[PDB]
Amino acid sequence: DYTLTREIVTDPLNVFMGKLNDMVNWGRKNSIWPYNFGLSCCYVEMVTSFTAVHDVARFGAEVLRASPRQADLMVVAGTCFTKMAPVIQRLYDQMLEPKWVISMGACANSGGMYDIYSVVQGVDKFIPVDVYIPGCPPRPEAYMQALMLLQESIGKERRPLSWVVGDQGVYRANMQSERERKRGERIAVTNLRTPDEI
Amino acid sequence: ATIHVDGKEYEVNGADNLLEACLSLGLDIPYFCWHPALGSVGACRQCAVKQYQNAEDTRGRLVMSCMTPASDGTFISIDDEEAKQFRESVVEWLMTNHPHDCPVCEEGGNCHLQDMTVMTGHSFRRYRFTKRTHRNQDLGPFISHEMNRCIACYRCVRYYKDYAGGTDLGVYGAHDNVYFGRPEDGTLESEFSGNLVEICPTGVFTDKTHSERYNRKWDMQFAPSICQQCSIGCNISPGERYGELRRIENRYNGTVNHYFLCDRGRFGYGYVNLKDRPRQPVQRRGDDFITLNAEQAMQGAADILRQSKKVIGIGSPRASVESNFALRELVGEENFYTGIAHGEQERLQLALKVLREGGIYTPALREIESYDAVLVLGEDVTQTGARVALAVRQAVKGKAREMAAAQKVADWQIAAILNIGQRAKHPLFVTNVDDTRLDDIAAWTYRAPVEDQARLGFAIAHALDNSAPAVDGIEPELQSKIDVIVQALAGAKKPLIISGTNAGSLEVIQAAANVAKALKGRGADVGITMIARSVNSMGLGIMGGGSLEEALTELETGRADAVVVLENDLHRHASATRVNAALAKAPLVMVVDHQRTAIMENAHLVLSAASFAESDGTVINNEGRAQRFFQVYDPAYYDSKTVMLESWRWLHSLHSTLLSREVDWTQLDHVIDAVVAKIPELAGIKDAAPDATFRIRGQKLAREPHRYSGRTAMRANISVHEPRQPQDIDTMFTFSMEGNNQPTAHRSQVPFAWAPGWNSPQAWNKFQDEVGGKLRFGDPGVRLFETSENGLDYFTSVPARFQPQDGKWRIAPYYHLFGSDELSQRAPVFQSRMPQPYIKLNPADAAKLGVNAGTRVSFSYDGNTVTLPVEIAEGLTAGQVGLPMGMSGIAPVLAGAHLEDLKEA
Amino acid sequence: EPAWQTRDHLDDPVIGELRNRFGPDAFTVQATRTGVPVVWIKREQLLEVGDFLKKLPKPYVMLFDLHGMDERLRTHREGLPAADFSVFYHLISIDRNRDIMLKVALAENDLHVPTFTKLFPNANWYERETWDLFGITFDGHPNLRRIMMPQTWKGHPLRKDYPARATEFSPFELTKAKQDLEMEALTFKPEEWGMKRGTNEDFMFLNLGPNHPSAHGAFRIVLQLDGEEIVDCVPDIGYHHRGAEKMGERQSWHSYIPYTDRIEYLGGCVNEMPYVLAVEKLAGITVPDRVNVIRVMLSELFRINSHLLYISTFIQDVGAMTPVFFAFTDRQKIYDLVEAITGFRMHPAWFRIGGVAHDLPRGWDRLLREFLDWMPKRLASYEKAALQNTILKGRSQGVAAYGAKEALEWGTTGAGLRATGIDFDVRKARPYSGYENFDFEIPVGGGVSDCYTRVMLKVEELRQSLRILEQCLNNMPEGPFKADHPLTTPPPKERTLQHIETLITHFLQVSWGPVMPANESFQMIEATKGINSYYLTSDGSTMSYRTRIRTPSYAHLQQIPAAIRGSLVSDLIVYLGSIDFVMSDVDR
Ligand SMILES: CCCCCCCCCCC1=C(C)C(=O)C(OC)=C(OC)C1=O
Ligand code: SF4
Ligand code: SF4
Ligand code: SF4
Ligand code: SF4
Ligand code: FES
Ligand SMILES: [Ca+2]
Repeated sequence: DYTLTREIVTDPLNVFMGKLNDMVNWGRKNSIWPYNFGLSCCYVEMVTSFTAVHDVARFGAEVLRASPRQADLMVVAGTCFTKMAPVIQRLYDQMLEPKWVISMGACANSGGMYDIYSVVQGVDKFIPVDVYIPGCPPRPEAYMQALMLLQESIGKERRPLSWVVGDQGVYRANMQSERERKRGERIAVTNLRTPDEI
Repeated sequence: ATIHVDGKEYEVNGADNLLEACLSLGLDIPYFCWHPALGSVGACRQCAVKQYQNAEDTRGRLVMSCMTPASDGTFISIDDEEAKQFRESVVEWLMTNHPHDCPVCEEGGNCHLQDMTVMTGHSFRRYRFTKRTHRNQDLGPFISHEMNRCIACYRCVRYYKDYAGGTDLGVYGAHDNVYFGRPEDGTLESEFSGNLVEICPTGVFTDKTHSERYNRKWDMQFAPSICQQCSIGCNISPGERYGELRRIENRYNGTVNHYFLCDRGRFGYGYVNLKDRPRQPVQRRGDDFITLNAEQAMQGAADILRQSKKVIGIGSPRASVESNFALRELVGEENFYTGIAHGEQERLQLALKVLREGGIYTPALREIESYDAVLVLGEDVTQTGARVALAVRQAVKGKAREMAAAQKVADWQIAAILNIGQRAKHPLFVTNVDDTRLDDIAAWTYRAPVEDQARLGFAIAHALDNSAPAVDGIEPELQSKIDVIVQALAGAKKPLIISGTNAGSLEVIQAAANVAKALKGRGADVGITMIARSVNSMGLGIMGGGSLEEALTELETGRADAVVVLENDLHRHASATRVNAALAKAPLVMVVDHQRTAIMENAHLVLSAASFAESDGTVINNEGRAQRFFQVYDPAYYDSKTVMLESWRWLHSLHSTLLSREVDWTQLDHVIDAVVAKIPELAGIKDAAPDATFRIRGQKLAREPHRYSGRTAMRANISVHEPRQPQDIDTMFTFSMEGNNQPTAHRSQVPFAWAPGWNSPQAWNKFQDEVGGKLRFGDPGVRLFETSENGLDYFTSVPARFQPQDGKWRIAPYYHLFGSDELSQRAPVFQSRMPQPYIKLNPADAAKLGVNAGTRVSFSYDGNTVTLPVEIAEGLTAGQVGLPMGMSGIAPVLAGAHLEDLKEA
Repeated sequence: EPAWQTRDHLDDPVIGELRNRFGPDAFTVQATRTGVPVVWIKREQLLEVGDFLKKLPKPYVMLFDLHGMDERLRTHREGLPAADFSVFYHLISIDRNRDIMLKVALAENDLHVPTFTKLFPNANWYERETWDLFGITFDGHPNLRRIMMPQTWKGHPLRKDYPARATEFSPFELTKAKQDLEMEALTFKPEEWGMKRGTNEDFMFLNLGPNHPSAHGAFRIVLQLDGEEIVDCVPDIGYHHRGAEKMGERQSWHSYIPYTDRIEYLGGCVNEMPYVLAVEKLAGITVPDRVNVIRVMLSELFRINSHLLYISTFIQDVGAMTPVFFAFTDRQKIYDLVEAITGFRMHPAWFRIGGVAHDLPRGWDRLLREFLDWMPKRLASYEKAALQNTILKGRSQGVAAYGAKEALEWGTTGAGLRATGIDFDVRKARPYSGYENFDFEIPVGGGVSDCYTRVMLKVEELRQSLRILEQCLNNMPEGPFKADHPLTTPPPKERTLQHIETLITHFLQVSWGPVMPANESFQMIEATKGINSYYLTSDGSTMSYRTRIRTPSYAHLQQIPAAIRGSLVSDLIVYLGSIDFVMSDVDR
């Protein structure tokens, strides 16, 4: 099940075209260059994931471009203040296809605890989001988990190989939700460690 | 009087006790057993202060502030260390046996005991022994019972027995096994038992109807509204959660309904939450029922109405003043019809003429309690205007109040007052077709047909003043009773005459007016009270219009080819066969209503109107006070497909689309200005509440408390994106907590009472100028008319005595608090409380017909045979048959009518 | 007499000096729990009173704070002048170790005050914020424009009739603000920002934001440049305004604590500390000694965390990219201990009114001992590898230097103030939370505040915090983690779970909120980046009537143009890296 942008459609996928699409998706998901964009405390946890104790470079996602033209991923790591929202939209518009968006933290997801006069209630009011991370802040490994989720989503999307031949529509996979996937193993939990120890 | 509390000087009323004087000054003294309406008894021992003999005194003495007068030159301390320790110790003693119940207790967050436990600073438990427990009782469908939570403050028994006059609640047992409840399981029989859920400071007595769909007080959306279930006009605070009306609380009005509602107003709200209510406009095309939005409905209705040659409108006493006026403007004044019958309209206009042209003051509901003798003519007050019956009980206990005041006993020393005035009471004389609920305190009860009650009133008026027309044919025993009534009324400084339109007799109202005029001519301070039928009966009477029979005649003759029925089922005011025939003949029927009525089967268009919980408007109560009710919640907040607008908004938009082919909805104050410009008699409704531009230091009035929860999750299942907060362009209230609900805010409309440290209904103390008095900046509501300079003439037409004719049965109206009001029958909780409908028969008539108690008899009214079981009514006069008014199949218009062929089935 | 007692401070010599100079009837003394003398001055005497305090024998040399209050809804105003609005001025004398709060009452129609900028230059930004959030006009201000909200904003958010919640999002307004963003480079007028000589035909203009790839946040500085020299610069801030004070009026005393966490988001429990201390002053709570030691331990752990991030980011800004990885490894060791104690990393929200949320978990001392063994060799390695590098010294020494007078006149606190030789640390000057029971030194500079001097002072502060943590590890009192006061919010959990009066107290405290009696309280602490303070006004309710948060990063950012004028832009980057600010602290 796919979503078309140019509609809920089916899988359009010759066997050589499928292999070429798989190779392009493999190269795109294994080389994701985030945009160095600091909004709030969630950015501190993101760059913590970039350091030696977590080493997000292992996934090939460390290059951290200061220019939106060279970046493939925008991580909205912080509150979308109303004065910063046109800046965020302009930086997203300066990015080139293919581009992906991760909302990091409750502020970027929905506004979080800041249902206040000067805060946009979630970045998906004005730019489209591919992966959402709950947390305030999400820990660095939560950001790495979202990076792996984005890699899974990239690995079976369909985009044109060339702009001169073939379908130019972008097909994004309608994934099963992580909540329904993990419901079986989460409800079966019975006992946890008591909070009086280390 | 001058008191000195903690080194600060204050001026107080010397007739008050120290507790209410200090609470009126904003000081916080914990208390349990004292209530402003019940007086002081000194039971709970919580209100301790330290009183000093003089200014230079260090020892002092612990005294009860509720039992100590606030005399001039008093010296007390609240924050004295010993007094604080004793108050904390009293709270600690109450906590020893209290159950661990706050999470699963409906009083949580609204609990006076919680607030006083926090206020005394007691949070550490050193009691380690067992706690006493109690079994609970089944108290009926309205009140839930949980005796574990009782602190033995005796407020329930004091209110229910001494104030409300109930008999089935009491205190049983002994030392620490005191049990408060009924002697056996069963329904609480008082019409005012619902006030126990606010009187009780703990969670012993709780609202069971609220407990079904329970939510906490901080989660409610409140609005100031008027109860719609009869004509008294008690101020209420409806509270909503998740799109449904969750609770009706008492909203304090020092002039009307101060602390107490009746059970019909408190538990009869369930029709708002019915699932069969219309939520969208529906157009009938053949057998199809298409659903329109508001603009399509307005355009189609306007086109069809513009094609019609004469459209008439049928109002209702259920609808507000603005909606009736909007219908009247849409169809024209000459085409507007009040939806009530001709006899009902005649009685209502006579009652209005007596009220605003008789030259006799009509009291508010609080003022009724200050009268010295009461004559009730025809009106079963407990079943039709119940809060007036409660006020009459207070006025009757006024004699013991005066007798104790003659012995220098303070007004708050209620036990001493009741001990002095043992069984002496002010004179009460009630007349009805049968026994009433006021008979236990009545000095005399006259059970007679309405002609005989009217004749008794005319005879009383003639005996008070010989210029009144005389009654010929009075028996000497009835003459002696008449002389007893006359001697009691003439010796009263403030007599009160209560009648109304529910008796179904013009002559009863005429007799009551004659008695009031005769008492006025003797120099007495006489008051008169007319009880109307519905919430806006007096407003519809002031507005005027034709009767329902004239509208049905216009529909049947073909002179009208379009009818717009506003909030009226039409079967309670006319025969169902005639209504169905006239509506089936009409080529266009448009019903604007919020309840699924039977006439919508014949309706070509149904406009989904809003109920009182989803609408703003004005209603005129039985005393002529104009009162504004405000919208509680937005119906479209959860269900975005719901198109449910105010009736005046629908009719104003329909008029605009009919005239200019364009949709203008309205604003509420625009309709108010139109009312006060077109109808000068209703000009007082402008000042019932301030307009939508009213602010408290620039901010609006909050509908919900500051700790309102779940704002980013209550609608998250429909969509994770939070919806736009519902805008209120109509009123000064906001559909949010972003507003003002300060107790010191300069306003009269209070949506709910909350103060820091006072989460229970005792926060109304913070909202009053003095505790138990009025609101701080005046009570809401404005009287439409003043007392007239001159009165009316005596009504000469004295009716003849009742004669039982063979083959005809006079219908005696029997009203029921649970079942006679139209919308309260629809509430599902009332069906278990509504009595099974029988027919009342005299023993002589039942023996003549050969029928026993319980057998089924069939009678035909308007060519329709219906069957009912029989009870034997001893007090009912022979030649009469008793019928429950307002029930299913029995219209209130049947009162005073006759019956044919009534025989055993 | 307890430390939280309501006092008039009439025994303060400044009250007698003001009485002798201006007369007994010239002002009104208000009794508060702020701990400072609160003096209501007439508006026409405000400049005279400020000058008199400036020319005292031990003068009041620093304008600590300046803001407003909407008094229209305040019910308990007993002993106060008639006021629809008010403006308060918090002034500190370091030589007296004292402070005074002047208050000016304003009618609703006449909302104008004389400016304080001729006496204290930090009053510029403070009065701009007061105008922005309250609508109070300051006469004589050089440029009274909005500083938090954008220039085309309607209304004043901190007024009581302004709705706090987010409005409905509109893509049209976003597109319009984008059009102003694209047209700002064309329609730039160099007089609205307070500059002159807007192109000597060589003064170019540069913009450095609002997309800043750094941990201190994103904010614009527009630079007037003569070649590489900075002739003038004004900072554009407010891009990270969260309305935290307004939320202080919208949350209960207990439920506001997580918002206190996110003021200075590298501080955590350090940010929680002044708020809970001020609320405890309002509640009349004296916490036990174990609570004091626990809160001191968590504050010093978070101070080391913030200092590690600051030193690593400064070294990264100079150009050495390696030590930030190891510094974040040390931050992970700290986070291991903090996760164990509080259950969270960056915003623990663990302090409570009357104590802390839980007791210390069993085994915390092992983690603290492991971190205390880990830290010093790593710190010495960072010093030798980067801080003693002569290229780093050439980038940092002498860059953006100021003295004691410049630090005093701009409200500079923290290491920037102490590098000028002024020994002013709140942990010693005005001790709080049992800091007197710890043996530690306060590092001070020689008299010049360079980038390098500030960085070395923060390194010495890190070492002193390690000493405090060692004393915390060795001497832990045995006792309660919550006070026995009835207003301790929430009560101890086991007694809530089995005692009814405790359950009642918990039920009302977590739902309606704890009821603080009407008073004003103030707590000033030494935060990780300077002096942080909470000024709380309670009207007697379960919510704060006014929450005023003074942050040091605001003052340091305002100090920037007076210290960087005449320097290069690389020097500006180094100065920004050495200030130790976050933009959430600036805007909040
Ligand atoms: C594809 C070829 C890449 C060659 C090396 C690129 C530059 C060095 C790694 C990226 C990087 C940059 C630019 C960088 O600036 C930085 O500091 C914030 C990092 O640490 C998180 C980085 O990892
Ligand atoms: S979600 Fe929390 S941690 Fe992330 S930016 Fe918002 S306040 Fe900071
Ligand atoms: S009555 Fe009050 S104190 Fe008792 S369980 Fe209920 S909420 Fe708690
Ligand atoms: S049941 Fe309620 S009102 Fe009655 S004595 Fe007990 S606590 Fe008081
Ligand atoms: S007396 Fe009438 S108006 Fe009052 S609560 Fe009862 S039904 Fe409602
Ligand atoms: S309130 Fe006075 S003893 Fe109960
Ligand atoms: Ca409305």
